[PDB]
Amino acid sequence: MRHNKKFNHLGRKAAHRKAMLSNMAASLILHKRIFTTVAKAKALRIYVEPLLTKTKEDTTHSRRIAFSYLQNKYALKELFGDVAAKIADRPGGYTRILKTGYRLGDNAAMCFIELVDYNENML
Amino acid sequence: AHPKRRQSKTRTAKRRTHDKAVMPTLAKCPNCGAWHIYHTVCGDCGYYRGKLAIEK
Amino acid sequence: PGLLGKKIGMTSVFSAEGKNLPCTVIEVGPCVVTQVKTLEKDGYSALQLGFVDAKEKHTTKPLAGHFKKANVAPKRHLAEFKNFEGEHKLGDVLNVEFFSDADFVDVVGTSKGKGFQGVVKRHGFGGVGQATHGQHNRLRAPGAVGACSYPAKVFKGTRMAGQMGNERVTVQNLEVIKVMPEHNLLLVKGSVPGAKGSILLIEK
Amino acid sequence: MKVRASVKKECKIVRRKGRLYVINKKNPKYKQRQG
Amino acid sequence: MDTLSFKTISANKATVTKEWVIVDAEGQTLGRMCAKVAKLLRGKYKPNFTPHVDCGDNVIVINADKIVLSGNKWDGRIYLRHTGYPGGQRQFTPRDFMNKGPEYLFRKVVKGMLPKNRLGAKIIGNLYVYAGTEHKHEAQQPRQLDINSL
RNA sequence: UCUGGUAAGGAUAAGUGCUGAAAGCAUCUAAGCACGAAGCCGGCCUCAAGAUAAGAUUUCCAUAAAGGGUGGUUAAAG
RNA sequence: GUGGUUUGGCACCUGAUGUCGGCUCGUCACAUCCUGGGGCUGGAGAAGGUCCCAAGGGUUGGGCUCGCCCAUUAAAGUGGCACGCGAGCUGGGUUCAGAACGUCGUGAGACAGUUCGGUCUCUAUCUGUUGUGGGCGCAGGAAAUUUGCGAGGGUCU
RNA sequence: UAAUUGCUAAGUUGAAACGAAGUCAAGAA
Ligand SMILES: [K+]
Ligand SMILES: [K+]
Ligand SMILES: [K+]
Ligand SMILES: [K+]
Ligand SMILES: [Mg+2]
Ligand SMILES: [Mg+2]
Ligand SMILES: [Mg+2]
Ligand SMILES: [Mg+2]
Ligand SMILES: [Mg+2]
Ligand SMILES: [Mg+2]
Ligand SMILES: [Mg+2]
Ligand SMILES: [Mg+2]
Ligand SMILES: [Mg+2]
Ligand SMILES: [Mg+2]
Ligand SMILES: [Mg+2]
Ligand SMILES: [Mg+2]
Ligand SMILES: [Zn+2]
Repeated sequence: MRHNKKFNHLGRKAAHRKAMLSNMAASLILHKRIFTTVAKAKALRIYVEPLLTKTKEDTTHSRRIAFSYLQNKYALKELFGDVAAKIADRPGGYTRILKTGYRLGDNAAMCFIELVDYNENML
Repeated sequence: AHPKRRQSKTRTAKRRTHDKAVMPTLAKCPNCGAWHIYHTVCGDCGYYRGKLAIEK
Repeated sequence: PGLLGKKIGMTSVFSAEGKNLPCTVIEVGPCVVTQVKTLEKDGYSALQLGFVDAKEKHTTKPLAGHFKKANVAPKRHLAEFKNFEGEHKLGDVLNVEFFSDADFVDVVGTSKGKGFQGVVKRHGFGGVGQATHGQHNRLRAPGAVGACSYPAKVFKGTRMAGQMGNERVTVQNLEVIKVMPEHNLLLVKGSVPGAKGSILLIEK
Repeated sequence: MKVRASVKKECKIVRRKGRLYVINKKNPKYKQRQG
Repeated sequence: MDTLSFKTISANKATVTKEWVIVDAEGQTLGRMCAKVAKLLRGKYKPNFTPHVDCGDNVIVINADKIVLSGNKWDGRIYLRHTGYPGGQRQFTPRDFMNKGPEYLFRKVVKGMLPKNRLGAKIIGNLYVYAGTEHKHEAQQPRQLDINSL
């Protein structure tokens, strides 16, 4: 049973899963849109949006707490600069997931996840 | 552990009754005019729900 | 007789004489009479009741016409009850004050679902052997299922693995602690089957 | 009450419900069944 | 090629002579009446009887509750059945069948004097048993029959 | 942690009786009538109309969202 | 006389019908251990003895290996199911190759004997059983609420 | 579901020593 258990293990050990989520968060912050499997993107949406909410308080404390998740200097700089400037005044829902198709090698369901403020044609 | 008898052609086909290939869920593009998977970005034009999503 | 209800949760109260009691809170709520069944037309006497208000977006046209005949707003859950001590017309309301004089009630619900379960959890099987002392791979195994070539079969009713829970269960003789008609609330002593939000049948 | 294959007789022999009885209300230690 | 030129003709679905008859069970014995009813249903009284065709009569039995069982059979005949589970043998009586309904007793007796195949399973549906003398079978014009003549 | 098993509704077993011939006496029995068991059939709980004997009652009836399927967000359901 | 549960008699089935006890899971019978209803007593009551009706449910944990003992319990029943059950378990016992003692034999070796050690294979086809779906039928197409032909469970003290 | 004459009331029907004798029939003292 898994009644009211609310995160995906993603077929990995806990340390591997946390490392992969941190890497995906850094990749999404650096390149504003990335392509990945649907399940991984849905886990990343849970993981990464509380991290973007921490940039609404530009302090040393919030920078350090964000760095505890990220451990990436360039990602931290971009996130507390341009990403924060763009996602100010948006009350959550910073990301969007759109499905695209299937892979040749394993028929994995594919999608891309992006930040809604860096897509112009989607208003 | 071991089949006592070999199966007849009829028995084999009766089991294989329920083997089938799933039909994809295809929607028509009202503007573009082609097939794409429902709830999925139309890869020919890159549009999704009337808005451009993937810029060629 | 009885009404429909929705289980909210559990709490603990202190009685008048200083006894700690575990209580279940049930929102019994107003139930409307949607159909009346007769010996002369249906073959038995019963009252059909509807419980939770539904919008037109979620009501099929046959159900909408069925409610329109009784002149009531559409409901979400219907159930029949029997042996009412009185006469009740089509489209009238019953509330939790119906249970004000009652001392004990019976609660019918659907238990929580466990999915596929083995013999140890489903039936309390002892398990084969010990965890050590030569155990190979039968720790949670059923053991023997028959008695050799004289029956030469497994009997019907043999206890095996399978789906557990998610089925109708009745609990009888739950003491009523308090009735709150201002909130449509009923407090009973003990536990009722099901998860929070599940629909119950409360029989007087 | 004594049950035996051969029952024999102031005791009186009666037949009740397809069974044979030898009864004596004066002395109840002589009742017999299943003649 | 056919060198016979003198054959016996079998009746078929388009050549049978099916009729509705009404018989009474006022004081008859259960088995003795049901044997004649089985003959009527099978079609042994028709000169064009064909064992592979439903060529009999549709029989309506009236006054079914007035049937007679001699001796102590009403409670001394023990019918046995099995539910399929261990320790699952059960007993019942013609009195139990009569309490449930006369049609059940009559159907149980007639199925047992009928052939044990698909045709007999089809034939048993041509029998209609009613407790009283009132039944509703218009548009077919059933013919009264004296079962004591047979 | 709460709840339950419980009585005996009906027919009875072994036994206890009433009236009573055969056999003018007697007799619980052959025509009859009272009882009398954790045992039998029920009451209680769950499943149950493929019960092909396929039952009943209310309401609606073809294309949009009369009914559905495919799809999506998901669940104390799996 | 009955039974076939003891010791036997017979030799009819068997290019393998492959193993004692214990564990697990049962199911059945009654020749009743407890609980229920009774007749008799050399039955005053109190418990006892014997017989009849009755198989629904129950019928412990240890020190030892059929039986004895310790402490309980209302009670710690008797049997059948390939001495139920190893394509479900174990491997203490038992058919194996090493070794030792006693006894027997000139010897190789043997034994109503004893003792230490000593591989338990198989991905479930059919049937069986526990769960869960698809199709069609009933029925011209449906959404709901239901009756109960029957089935199973419950029944201790 | 023939005809005629009897017997069985146990659904007997389609295993013994040993007990009542349930019932019909034939007798003798
Ligand atoms: K969280
Ligand atoms: K068998
Ligand atoms: K054995
Ligand atoms: K039952
Ligand atoms: Mg895994
Ligand atoms: Mg680590
Ligand atoms: Mg397949
Ligand atoms: Mg569940
Ligand atoms: Mg264990
Ligand atoms: Mg091992
Ligand atoms: Mg292991
Ligand atoms: Mg010979
Ligand atoms: Mg062979
Ligand atoms: Mg085996
Ligand atoms: Mg050696
Ligand atoms: Mg060693
Ligand atoms: Zn398009």
